[PDB]
Amino acid sequence: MFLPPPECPVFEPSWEEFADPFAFIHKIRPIAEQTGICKVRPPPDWQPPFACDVDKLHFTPRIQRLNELEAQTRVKARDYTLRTFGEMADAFKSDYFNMPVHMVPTELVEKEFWRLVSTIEEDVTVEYGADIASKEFGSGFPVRIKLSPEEEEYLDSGWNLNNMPVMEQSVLAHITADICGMKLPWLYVGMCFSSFCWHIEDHWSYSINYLHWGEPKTWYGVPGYAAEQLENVMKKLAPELFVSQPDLLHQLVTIMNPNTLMTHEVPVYRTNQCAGEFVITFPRAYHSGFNQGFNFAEAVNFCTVDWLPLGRQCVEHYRLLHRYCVFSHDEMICKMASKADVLDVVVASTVQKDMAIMIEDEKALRETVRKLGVIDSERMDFELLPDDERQCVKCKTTCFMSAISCSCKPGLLVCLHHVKELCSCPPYKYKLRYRYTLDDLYPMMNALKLRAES
Ligand SMILES: CC(C)c1c(-c2ccccc2)nn2c(C#N)cnc2c1O
Ligand SMILES: [Mn+2]
Ligand SMILES: [Mn+2]
Ligand SMILES: [Zn+2]
Ligand SMILES: [Zn+2]
Repeated sequence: MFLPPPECPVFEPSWEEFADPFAFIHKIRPIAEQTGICKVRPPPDWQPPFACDVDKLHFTPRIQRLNELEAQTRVKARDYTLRTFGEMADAFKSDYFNMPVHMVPTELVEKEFWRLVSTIEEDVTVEYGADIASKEFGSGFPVRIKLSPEEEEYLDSGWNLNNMPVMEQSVLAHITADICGMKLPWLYVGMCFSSFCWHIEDHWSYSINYLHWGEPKTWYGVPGYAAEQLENVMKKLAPELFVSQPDLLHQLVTIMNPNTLMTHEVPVYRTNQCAGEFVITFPRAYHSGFNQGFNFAEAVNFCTVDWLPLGRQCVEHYRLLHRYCVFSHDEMICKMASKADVLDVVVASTVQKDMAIMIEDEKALRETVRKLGVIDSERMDFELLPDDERQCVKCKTTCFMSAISCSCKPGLLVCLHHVKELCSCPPYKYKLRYRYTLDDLYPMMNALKLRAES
């Protein structure tokens, strides 16, 4: 038996409300942050054109076992076209139920998914596609052949997910480090029972997902305030998932029945996303789900000004866990401060507040390491090092504001929380390597204040 969670909020914005996605997301946040996920139905005549040759789009499929609480890797040998994948997917579903595909009720697919993942005797395996856009398989939205007027109409829409990162209200917008995972949309080609395991987004970002066409995508979501409650339940039932991971390519995730979370007082919400609808996930909101049949979705991460303090909290949380970072949060803040004259004024005001916290934290850490006997110092342009050359030996954080080095261990660095973890030499042999003096930093913050105060 399966008891479906309550439905998540559904929004139907007018065209006036829809025109600015960031204003709309800010508006619905008091409701939707209490449920973790929400669904958005665009105005009826917002219909971006979907056109592709199913024989020229192709991709390498991933394969997936469907066992509850079994470890799966979040990021991982033949090849499908969009046509031959669809032929396999449709035959799979109609053979599984002995019915035509658009006659299998969504409630029955959901009930059967939770039965099959729970029984050991069933050995069902399925396949799917997942990758960023490429010449072999591009975005489902229009991008800059000669375009039709209809395609040109949607090139610069705020809800064209290619544009979402680069708009003037995103802060991930101007990370200069190429981070393919956080500005570039992912494309998901689904079949019946293919499933995304429970997760949150890197650096606790938002995400937004559009179903271009096909059968529905079923979601489960948990509000950000219950994240640690969910993690405690999973640690108790699946401890193998919580061992320390060697790389960011070795993150373990799993399938888990939402009734198990609800039994343990974790709030969970559900929805069926149909073609032409968006789903939005909020910072630190856990989510999972599965595809009802052959379909095609596109999704991207993004960060608003609301998110900025949560981003700083996330990197602190990563430090406690010795988890790798995708980018340096402080590097992003300082990059924006160096471009204060071109920032949105509301963005400038919010970045200024986070910068003030950063500067006071850095002042206190530098005083502590001076009292430990580190005397020598030198400026160091951390942004020029490859990421894997500026991680703290102990906690793996990506350094940018400062670090400690010692000529006895050439090339190694610790962050200023881990001065005692670098080597056995006494601290007077160490050097403080810093990006900025405090005297460089206060004028940078003042530029943001001037930009914000007009
Ligand atoms: C099942 C898969 C095709 C898939 C995956 C996904 C992809 C690669 C690795 C891990 C998960 N993720 N996903 C989301 C999210 N979040 C929304 N929808 C889907 C989806 O359909
Ligand atoms: Mn199974
Ligand atoms: Mn996700
Ligand atoms: Zn450290
Ligand atoms: Zn040493």
